[PDB]
Amino acid sequence: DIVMTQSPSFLSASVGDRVTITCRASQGISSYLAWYQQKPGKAPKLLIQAASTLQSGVPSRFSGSGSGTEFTLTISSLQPEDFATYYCQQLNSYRYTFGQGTKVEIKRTVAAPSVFIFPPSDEQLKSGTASVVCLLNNFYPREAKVQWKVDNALQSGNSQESVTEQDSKDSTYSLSSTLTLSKADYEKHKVYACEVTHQGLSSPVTKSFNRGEC
Amino acid sequence: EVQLLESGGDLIQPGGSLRLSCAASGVTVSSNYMSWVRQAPGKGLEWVSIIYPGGSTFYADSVKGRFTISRDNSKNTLYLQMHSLRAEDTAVYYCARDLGSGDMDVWGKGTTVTVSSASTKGPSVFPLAPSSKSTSGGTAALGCLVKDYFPEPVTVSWNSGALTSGVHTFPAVLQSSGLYSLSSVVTVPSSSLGTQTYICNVNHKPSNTKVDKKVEPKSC
Amino acid sequence: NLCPFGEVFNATRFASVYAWNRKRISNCVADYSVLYNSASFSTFKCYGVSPTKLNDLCFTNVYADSFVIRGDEVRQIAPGQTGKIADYNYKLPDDFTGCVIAWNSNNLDSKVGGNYNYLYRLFRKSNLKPFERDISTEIYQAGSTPCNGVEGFNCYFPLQSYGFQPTNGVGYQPYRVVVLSFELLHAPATVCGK
Ligand SMILES: *[C@@H]1O[C@H](CO[C@@H]2O[C@@H](C)[C@@H](O)[C@@H](O)[C@@H]2O)[C@@H](O[C@@H]2O[C@H](CO)[C@@H](O)[C@H](O)[C@H]2NC(C)=O)[C@H](O)[C@H]1NC(C)=O
Ligand SMILES: [Cl-]
Ligand SMILES: [Cl-]
Ligand SMILES: [Cl-]
Ligand SMILES: [Cl-]
Ligand SMILES: [Cl-]
Ligand SMILES: [Cl-]
Repeated sequence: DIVMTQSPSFLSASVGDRVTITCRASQGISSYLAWYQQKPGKAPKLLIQAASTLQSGVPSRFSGSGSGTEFTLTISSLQPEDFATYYCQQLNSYRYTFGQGTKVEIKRTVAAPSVFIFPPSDEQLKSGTASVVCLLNNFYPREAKVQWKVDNALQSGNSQESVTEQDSKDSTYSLSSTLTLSKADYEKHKVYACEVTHQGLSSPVTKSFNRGEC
Repeated sequence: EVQLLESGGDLIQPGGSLRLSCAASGVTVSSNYMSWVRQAPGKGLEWVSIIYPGGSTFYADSVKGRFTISRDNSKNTLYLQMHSLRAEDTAVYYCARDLGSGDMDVWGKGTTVTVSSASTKGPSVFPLAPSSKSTSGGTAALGCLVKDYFPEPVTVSWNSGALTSGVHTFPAVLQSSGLYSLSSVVTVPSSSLGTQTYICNVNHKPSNTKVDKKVEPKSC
Repeated sequence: NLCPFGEVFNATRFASVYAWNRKRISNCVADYSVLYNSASFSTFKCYGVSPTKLNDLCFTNVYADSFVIRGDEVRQIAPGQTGKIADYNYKLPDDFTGCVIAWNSNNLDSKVGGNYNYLYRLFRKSNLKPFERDISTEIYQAGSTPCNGVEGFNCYFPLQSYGFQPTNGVGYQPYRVVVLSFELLHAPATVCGK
């Protein structure tokens, strides 16, 4: 079948910029493409149908074009209300296939994260589980990598993370990463560390603690 | 004016059944291509089902044999009957009018369906204690870990609302246990650690749970 | 005389599916060996009759219906199908007795900038009956207010254009279709084989 690849996943732009979102179909779909705009908590809004027909009422900024296998949505002059997620959709198909979506976010300067690591509390350890939390505070851009290490062994598969939306004041993100172990596993190792790599850091920053030592 | 008003979303166990309704105004349901589209938490759009003006119906492969779309002309209302529900059916469900080719211009506000085996449970609140090696004359981080609750949502405040600057309450993550967990953090001046009390206030209405957790520096 | 199947299959111009063309075939000898011995058809499905055993049968009338649709939609030209083409453009009965023949025509029916001369009906209040042909262009009333023949919101032109470009995937390329219907009434049989 026809696979819709939408790029990029995240796009940073400034108010008044010219924005280009790309939707690539795995084979020719003529002009059978639609574009949607969706803001957090709201229903999607139809912008353009048939690849180059701006829906009535949508401001002249939004421009759709492209034919065959490569399609583009163009916002000629981005306004404050245009920071949102955008979706392409294959038209006239049995599958009604959607693209993965492009999130257009507020551009700002680079900011390194402040990194903090938190051991599991004694109260949680009594319950048999140990949650170790790594915090990355007020950074930009959103791309950041958190590597958990336990006695210098790189951990994968036992952590989950969550990112806030862009702060309304300074447009930064914050990230929280939680490493979950059983109390038994937690007590078999000494050094717990999270290593953070980010554009604002000249080298990866590591915060760590030793189990049992204040 | 033109609006689609859907209802019927609820929390239900796997294998359960649920009917969603979509009352229309400004559009005649029986004369239109009408669709249901859903959006799982934090994911993209997924088309679910469509009913043609002439009555033909079609379904996505993920719901075939389990969901049924129908309509009532006298009530100008679209329906989605769901059977044998699964955890992956959890989503906001929208009804939409399809202009013909799949381009949907009229959307409802959506109704939320949650399918889970998890029991309703109030969270444990554990402290994220400020590090002992806090920067001399700088900023320190502390917070609260709100673990193992169901369903969403919880609310978190600090010092009963008196502390708002520097607070970050993160989106909850769904653990493999089926229970949610989140953290709320705040950055404060390191100098205030010995004199200012910091308490996170956690509210989980579904379990009638209210918890205040004092977050203090840890002593050796 | 021989039946004019060449006029139908090898016609220079084919019809839009909503206004499908019908050729009534009578009083002639039909050589079906020309059809089932051809390696140029991608679809050749017969219902209630065997293709090779067709030269031994007499019928009262034979009908040859022809039009252009997408490759995605050839599957709808069959008994018991639903979809935009089966519901609103060309509908075969459940007890259909005949053959559905199709082939790719992307070399003929697609233009560089996009061929739009081929249309299909998109809006219709109810499904077509078998062998019903609707050529109405009335503005379709999708809402409460009457349209009075003016387009606009909730008031749509009922036909839609195919976008036949050579760069389309196979399912979106044009296909020419010929539907042969075999009719046996209580009248003299005028169409036979060898
Ligand atoms: C539809 O036409 C084809 C092709 O017709 C022949 O080739 C054309 C280029 C043109 O020169 C025509 O005048 C020719 O007659 C028919 O297939 C041919 O049939 C003849 C006789 O049966 C045979 O000798 C050829 O080999 C066939 N060509 C191929 C490629 O197989 C076809 O029969 C016509 N359809 C009908 C229903 O009559
Ligand atoms: Cl980024
Ligand atoms: Cl410790
Ligand atoms: Cl009805
Ligand atoms: Cl009804
Ligand atoms: Cl909150
Ligand atoms: Cl049918």
